Amino acid sequence: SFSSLYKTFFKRNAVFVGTIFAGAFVFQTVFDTAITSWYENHNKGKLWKDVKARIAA
Amino acid sequence: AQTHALSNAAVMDLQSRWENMPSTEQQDIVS
Amino acid sequence: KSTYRTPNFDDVLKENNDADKGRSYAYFMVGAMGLLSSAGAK
Amino acid sequence: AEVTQLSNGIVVATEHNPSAHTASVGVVFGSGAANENPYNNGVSNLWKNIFLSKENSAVAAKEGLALSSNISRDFQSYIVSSLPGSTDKSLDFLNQSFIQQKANLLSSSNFEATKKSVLKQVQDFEENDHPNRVLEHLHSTAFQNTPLSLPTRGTLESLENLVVADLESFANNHFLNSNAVVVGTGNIKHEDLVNSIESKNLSLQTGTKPVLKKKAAFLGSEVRLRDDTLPKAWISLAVEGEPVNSPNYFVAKLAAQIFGSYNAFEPASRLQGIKLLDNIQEYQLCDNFNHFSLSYKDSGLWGFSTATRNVTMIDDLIHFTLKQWNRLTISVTDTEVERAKSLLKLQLGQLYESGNPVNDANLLGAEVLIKGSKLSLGEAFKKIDAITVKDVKAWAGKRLWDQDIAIAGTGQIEGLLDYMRIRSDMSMMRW
Ligand SMILES: CCCCCCCCCCCCCCCCCC(=O)O[C@@H](COC(=O)CCCCCCCCCCCCCCC)COP(=O)(O)OC[C@H](O)CO
Repeated sequence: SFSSLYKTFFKRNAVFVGTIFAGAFVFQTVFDTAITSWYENHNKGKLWKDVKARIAA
Repeated sequence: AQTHALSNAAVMDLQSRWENMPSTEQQDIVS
Repeated sequence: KSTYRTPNFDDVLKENNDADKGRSYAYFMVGAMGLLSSAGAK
Repeated sequence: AEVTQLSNGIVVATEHNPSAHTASVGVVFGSGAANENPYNNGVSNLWKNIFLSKENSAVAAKEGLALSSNISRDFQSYIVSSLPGSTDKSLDFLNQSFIQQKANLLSSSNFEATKKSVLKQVQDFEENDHPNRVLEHLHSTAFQNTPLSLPTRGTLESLENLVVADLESFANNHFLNSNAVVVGTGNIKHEDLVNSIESKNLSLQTGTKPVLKKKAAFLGSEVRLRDDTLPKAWISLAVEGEPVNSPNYFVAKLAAQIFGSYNAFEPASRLQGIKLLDNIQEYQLCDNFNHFSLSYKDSGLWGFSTATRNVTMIDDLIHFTLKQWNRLTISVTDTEVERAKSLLKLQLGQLYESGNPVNDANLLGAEVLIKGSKLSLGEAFKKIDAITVKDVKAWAGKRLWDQDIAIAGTGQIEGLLDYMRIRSDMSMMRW
C-alpha cells in the first residue's frame, strides 16, 4: 500500500527538520488544547467557569 | 534396483525437511 | 557442520519481504519519537 | 566476427574468428552450484575432477587436446580445446565421454583417488586463500537458506557423504537436453553448425530440469571468522544487485567501475582514480580494492572488498568507503561519468577481446543460456555510451540509499563495528 507517493516523502533531509519541528509544535498545541478541554469537561460545578451563572439570578 | 549400501545424502536429508525439497524426486526416493 | 551450514534463524524471521515495510515503520516511529522529545524539550 | 543460432532439441552456438588459430568446442550446462541441496554440495566439483583426472592421459595419447572445466554458480562448462584442423576428434571424444559411456569413468579406485585429491584441494583452499574465503562466506551469508549460498567447492563435511549414487543422480537429473548448448569459439566456420545437430549425436536422456521451490532472497546477515593468528584482515561488503537480462546491468557495472581498484604498492595506482583514493593515501589504511558487480540468473551482488595490514584503521576505511558511496547518489560530476565510461569500455574490451578461446566460449555460453543470443560488443558500446548522469543517479538512489547490506570478515577483526554502526552510515549523514 506504500505507493511511490509516500515513498518520495522519505528522502528529503535538509528541509525535513523544519517541517518536522513545525508538526511537533502543532501536535503539542492541539494536545494541550485537548487535555485542557478534557480536564474542563471531567469536572462541572467545582470549576470557576459556571459559578458565574450559579451566582447569577 | 538391487542397490548396495544405499545410505546417501538423501536419506538424512529426508528427516530435516520434506516440503522444501521440490516434490519431483519424492516419488523417486519412495520408489 | 562447517561455517557454511548456517544455523537456523526461523524463530525470529518474518514474512519474506525485506523491503520498505520494516524500514518505513521504524523511520516513522523514530520520527514520532523525535517529535515528542522536541516538544518536551521546547 | 558474428554470432549464429539454431536449435533442434538442443542449442548450438558459434562465434567464428579467423584471426585466432586455437579452435575450442565444448558443451555448457545451465545447472551448477545453484541446483544442489546443502547435503549434496561438492557433486559438481567431483564431476569436474573426475573428468579432469584419468582420461586426460587418453586425450593427449590418442589425439592432441587440452580439456578444461569451470563451475561458477550454475554454468557447468566442459570445454575441449584443440587445433583448427582437429575439431571432429574433440567432438567425438566429448561424445564418447558424456553420452556413452560413463560407467568406465565411474570406478571405485578412480573415485577414491579423486575424492582424496578433492579433499586435499578444498582443505588447502580453506587454509590459505583468504579473500576467496571471505567472498564465499559473503555469498553464504547473503542468501541464507537458499540454493544460491552454498559454496562452489563443497563444504568439508559434505564430501564424505556421497559416493556413486548422488553423482549419478546429479548426472541423470541435470545433464539433460533442455539446458545444454554447444559452443564453437575459435576459427571454425560451419562444421560446428552441422555436426552438432545429428540423428543421434546429441546428449541422451531427454527431459526437463527440476523446478526450484525457492527462487532467491537477500537478508542482511553478518558473519565473522575472527582469528588472530593471521597477519591481515580481509573484509567484504555487498548489497542487492540485478540479475542478467535487466535494464540495469550496465548501469550497475558503471557504478562499480566509478571507484575502480587500487593497490598501494604500485607507483601507477596512487596517483589516479577518484576522491576516496586521495582521502586514503594520507594515512596508510588499505592495500587492495575490488569493487565488484556480480550478476546471476536469479539475483546479483554489487559490493566491495579490501585487505589491510593496519588493524586499528578498519573502521575509518569502512566509513570513508560508505561515505563515498553515499556521495555517489547525490552529486557526481560529468567528468567522473565520462572517465568511468571510458574505463568500462576498456575493461569490457579486454574481457571480451582476450585471445583465449576458452574464456570466449565461457562468456558466450553464459550470455546465451539466459537470453538466446550473445549481445555483441558494438551494441554493448553503444548502450554504454547511452548512459548518462541521470540514469546512474537514479539507479544509485534506487539500489543503494538505505538498503540492507551483508558483511563478512576474517583475521584480526577485533576493531570492526558489528552491524548498526556500518548500516547507519548510509542515511544518518546530512543530505
Ligand atoms: C549518558 C551518556 C550521554 C549523556 C549525554 C551526552 C552529551 C554529549 C553528546 C555528544 C554527542 C553525542 C550525540 C549524538 C551523536 C551522534 C553520532 C555522531 O555524531 O557521531 C558519528 C559521526 O558521524 C559523522 O562523522 C557523520 C555525521 C555528521 C555529519 C553531518 C553533520 C550535520 C550537522 C551536525 C550539527 C552538530 C555539530 C556537532 C556534532 C558533535 C559517529 O558515527 P559515524 O557516522 O562516524 O559511524 C561510525 C563509523 O564507522 C566511523 O565514522
